[PDB]
Amino acid sequence: PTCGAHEFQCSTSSCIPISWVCDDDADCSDQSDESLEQCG
Amino acid sequence: YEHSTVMPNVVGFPYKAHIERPGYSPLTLQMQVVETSLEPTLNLEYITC
Amino acid sequence: APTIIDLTCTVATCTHSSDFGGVLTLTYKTDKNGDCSVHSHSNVATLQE
Ligand SMILES: [Ca+2]
Repeated sequence: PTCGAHEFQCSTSSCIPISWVCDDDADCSDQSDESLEQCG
Repeated sequence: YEHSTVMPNVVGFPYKAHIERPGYSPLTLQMQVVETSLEPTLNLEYITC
Repeated sequence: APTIIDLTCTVATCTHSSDFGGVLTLTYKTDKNGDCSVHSHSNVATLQE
């Protein structure tokens, strides 16, 4: 299930907007958005 | 936040007061009278032996 | 944009003070995650965000 071009996929396969990535908010249930590897 | 209450003068009675601010969650206080003492005022009259 | 259906509004606390003294909660049903432009249609209450 590939998310849209403006959406990010958490490791639980959930889709969140790209603008929510590394925003210091735990949008993904598993904190995949705030993961250190993705944020660099 | 000013408040007022009335509590009994019984030693060891666990009085509980409820404070309900409209903007905050309610709070409960516990006040207990451990010990009292009544002090009169004395005037010495004389001494007998 | 997300499709919002069955949106209800409830207020937790209100206090007409100079600062933002009102907490508002919305219940809704949606299909996707996104961003909505929230506005109030009267000048009796001013939103913060
Ligand atoms: Ca995030």
